[PDB]
Amino acid sequence: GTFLFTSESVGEGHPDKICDQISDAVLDAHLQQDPDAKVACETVAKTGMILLAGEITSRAAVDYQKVVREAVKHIGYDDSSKGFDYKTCNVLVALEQQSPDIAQGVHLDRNEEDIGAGDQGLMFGYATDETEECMPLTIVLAHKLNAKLAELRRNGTLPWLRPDSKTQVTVQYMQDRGAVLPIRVHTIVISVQHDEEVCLDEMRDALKEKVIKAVVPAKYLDEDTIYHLQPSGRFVIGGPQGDAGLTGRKIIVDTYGGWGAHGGGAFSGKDYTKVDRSAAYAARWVAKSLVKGGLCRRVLVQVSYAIGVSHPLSISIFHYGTSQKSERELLEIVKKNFDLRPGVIVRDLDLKKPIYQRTAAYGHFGRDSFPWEVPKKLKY
Amino acid sequence: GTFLFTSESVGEGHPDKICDQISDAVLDAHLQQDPDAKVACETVAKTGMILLAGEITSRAAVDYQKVVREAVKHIGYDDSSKGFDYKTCNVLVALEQQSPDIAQGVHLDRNEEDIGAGDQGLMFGYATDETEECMPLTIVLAHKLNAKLAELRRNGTLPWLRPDSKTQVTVQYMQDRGAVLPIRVHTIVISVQHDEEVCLDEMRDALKEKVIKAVVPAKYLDEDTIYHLQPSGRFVIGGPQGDAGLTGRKIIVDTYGGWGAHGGGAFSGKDYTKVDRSAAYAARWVAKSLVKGGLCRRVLVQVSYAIGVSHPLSISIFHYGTSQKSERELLEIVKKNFDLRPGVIVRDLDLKKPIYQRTAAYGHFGRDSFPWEVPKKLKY
Ligand SMILES: C[S@@+](CC[C@H](N)C(=O)[O-])C[C@H]1O[C@@H](n2cnc3c(N)ncnc32)[C@H](O)[C@@H]1O
Ligand SMILES: C[S@@+](CC[C@H](N)C(=O)[O-])C[C@H]1O[C@@H](n2cnc3c(N)ncnc32)[C@H](O)[C@@H]1O
Ligand SMILES: Cn1cc2c(n1)c(=O)n(-c1cccnc1C1CC1)c1cc(Cl)c(F)cc21
Ligand SMILES: Cn1cc2c(n1)c(=O)n(-c1cccnc1C1CC1)c1cc(Cl)c(F)cc21
Ligand SMILES: [Cl-]
Ligand SMILES: [Cl-]
Ligand SMILES: [Cl-]
Ligand SMILES: [Cl-]
Ligand SMILES: [Cl-]
Ligand SMILES: [Cl-]
Ligand SMILES: [Cl-]
Ligand SMILES: [Cl-]
Ligand SMILES: [Cl-]
Ligand SMILES: [Cl-]
Ligand code: NA
Ligand code: NA
Repeated sequence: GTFLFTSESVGEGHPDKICDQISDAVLDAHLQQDPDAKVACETVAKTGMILLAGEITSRAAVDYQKVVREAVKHIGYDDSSKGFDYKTCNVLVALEQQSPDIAQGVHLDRNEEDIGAGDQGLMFGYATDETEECMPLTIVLAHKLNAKLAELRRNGTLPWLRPDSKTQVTVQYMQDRGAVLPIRVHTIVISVQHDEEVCLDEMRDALKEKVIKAVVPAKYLDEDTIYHLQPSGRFVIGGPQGDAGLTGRKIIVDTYGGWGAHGGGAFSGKDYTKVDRSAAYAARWVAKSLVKGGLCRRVLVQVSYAIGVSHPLSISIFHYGTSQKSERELLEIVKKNFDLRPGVIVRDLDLKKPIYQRTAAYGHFGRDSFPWEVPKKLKY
Repeated sequence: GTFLFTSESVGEGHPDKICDQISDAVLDAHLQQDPDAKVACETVAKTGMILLAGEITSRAAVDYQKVVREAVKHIGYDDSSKGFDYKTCNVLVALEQQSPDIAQGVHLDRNEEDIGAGDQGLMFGYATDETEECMPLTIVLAHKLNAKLAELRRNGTLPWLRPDSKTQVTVQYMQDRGAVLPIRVHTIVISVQHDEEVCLDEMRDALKEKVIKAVVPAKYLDEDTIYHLQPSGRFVIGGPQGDAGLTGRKIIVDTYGGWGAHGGGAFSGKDYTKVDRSAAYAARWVAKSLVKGGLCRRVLVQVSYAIGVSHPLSISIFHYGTSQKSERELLEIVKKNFDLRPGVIVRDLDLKKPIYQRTAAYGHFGRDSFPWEVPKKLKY
């Protein structure tokens, strides 16, 4: 009855994640001045370069140089010795207005509640009772390992650390009538950018003693746990210099770590009219509401949209055998309790508020009591 | 027992898909001269611009201007009236060598069979007996609708069509002991870029009569089927001008349309040492081999890797209740029949051959009898 499952996470200075954070810094900067900004901001990062590309229609006056460089500063790339420096990098901007054809089909002259979806697409929400925050343990631990690295970098404990990191956690699980129960950690991977001087033994010792042991409960670690710490042997070159980054290339890190399902859409750089983000947040909210409401132990929700149409085209529920209600009954409960038009989701989840940069590392779900993490009390 | 499920696909001129095709045109150009090229080529597209960014170490001499422009030509963007022109667009190149630190940790001085994974990560394979090609009907139909649009554009039947398109198909399914059985098509969305002159009624009529009816069997369509054809009302601006594109932003279109699972990695622009591609292809091959071998009706396979390590860190099987063998027994069969080291996958699936551009539209799976689509005969 046991099985393995693996999830990964990345750090704030991973080049794809840099792009997500910059895209959302740009979104937040617009929303701070114009709550109704239409934003579709892609970021690309390579050696010495941040490029913004996409479509923004907004009444805001945004200093892109400042916004980008402050985001990079926060991440920690502040010197050529680290491979990237917010003070001296190139920031290039290829931003246009939103297509008039999209605007007229989605939101022009439409009542806010009746705004069309900003695109077609499909989105999923997932929740699992295996952790109190209703997330898979694999992905929670992977995120926390990256957060620990950033903490020990910033507090000067491990000053050889640089911002670019990746982690991966394999858990051995058992099953209990469709719910999943973590037993032990089977394998951990950590790769993190480092300075020229520190040796591989010093790093591996610190990663086990100061990172893994500070994050993963000892009850999950045993003599058989496999550790792959700095498995490449050398990671001095990192950030965008080591690997080009793009917005929306960590969509599984951003969500459920391979559990559940994904419809393909990226979150960062997009305002609420882009259902790739708003409907995925709403679907998480639905899933978490069903689990915290005691209807399910685990649940997957699909929704889908057509551009220009407000109501979803389909809604589907899968409960993994963890409810005494049928999936049809759960669907009826969802339909009675939630309105998944984007122009209603925006009100319920307060999606004009400029909090998006906070979402763009360490996963969008399972932390900080964002509105989509606060369950709805269900009537049925 | 019935449920809905939705998948989408996009056309060759969708701006994200343009990027995937260009990335793989670049990969193929390298492989044609240097089978061992190390390629990590990201493409970004916006009005008037193709940018290549990433890392290539290769003995090839590649004319990026020519490769990019020929790919755009093939797609059909050949005039400013269409919003993009291969003859006159900007092609910018920000390509460096592969990081020496990665190279030394992955492949330098290593026997080919024992090459390390080019990164950490997780990957899934999926197969379902609901179609002969072992793919979900939702995603197959969505792809075929885009292919039909391109066919009728290219043959001059519907000369108002432009290359940028999206489709979405919702199927109503029943379940049979874990297998899924399509009943009917519930909803179809088609959005396609068009010329200034054609009206909405002409387009909607053609999309139903010449596209949908030419693709979707009549047995699946009924009086209740919902059609959202050109739902935005106007789609003259399109391609990169309408929406910035990036490589690796259609990873669910590229795979199983939301079915199965995804580990997050993009395929296009990457040589075989990048397990995001090679191990996903191998996992598809495993899944399809289990279904075509009569062991399962449906199956999901997870694998995972650490950078620099050749053997997978974990392998997992889920059969949805569609095998008389346990998941543990299936895992043993997989382990006895497959070697999922990247340096062995490359031999089994012939992954130095320059066929990658063909994979980069209409999905990587379920068509053309690529090596990962030819089942392995299993011993057990
Ligand atoms: C391995 S790189 C992807 C492959 C790369 N584009 C290439 O040219 O081979 C993906 C991520 O791994 C991490 N990485 C970069 N250099 C690394 C190294 N030397 N050792 C381990 N991980 C590294 C960074 O987080 C980077 O964004
Ligand atoms: C709707 S756009 C994404 C949102 C866009 N970035 C914005 O600024 O609102 C996503 C895709 O939809 C398609 N699209 C572009 N313009 C469209 C229109 N006027 N009507 C319908 N679909 C359109 C293209 O395939 C495009 O790549
Ligand atoms: C018989 N049956 C019904 C469904 C299903 N098979 C199935 O595979 N998925 C699905 C797709 C992707 C990932 N995970 C799952 C489910 C965990 C199996 C469904 C998803 C949804 Cl949202 C739904 F409502 C039904 C099924
Ligand atoms: C009790 N149990 C075992 C597994 C599981 N729950 C589960 O949710 N997934 C999973 C993850 C993502 C999408 N779809 C699925 C499966 C259709 C449920 C698994 C995947 C794999 Cl590859 C595996 F080997 C086991 C489970
Ligand atoms: Cl990566
Ligand atoms: Cl967008
Ligand atoms: Cl505005
Ligand atoms: Cl917990
Ligand atoms: Cl608690
Ligand atoms: Cl899109
Ligand atoms: Cl890569
Ligand atoms: Cl070479
Ligand atoms: Cl078939
Ligand atoms: Cl046949
Ligand atoms: Na998009
Ligand atoms: Na990558």
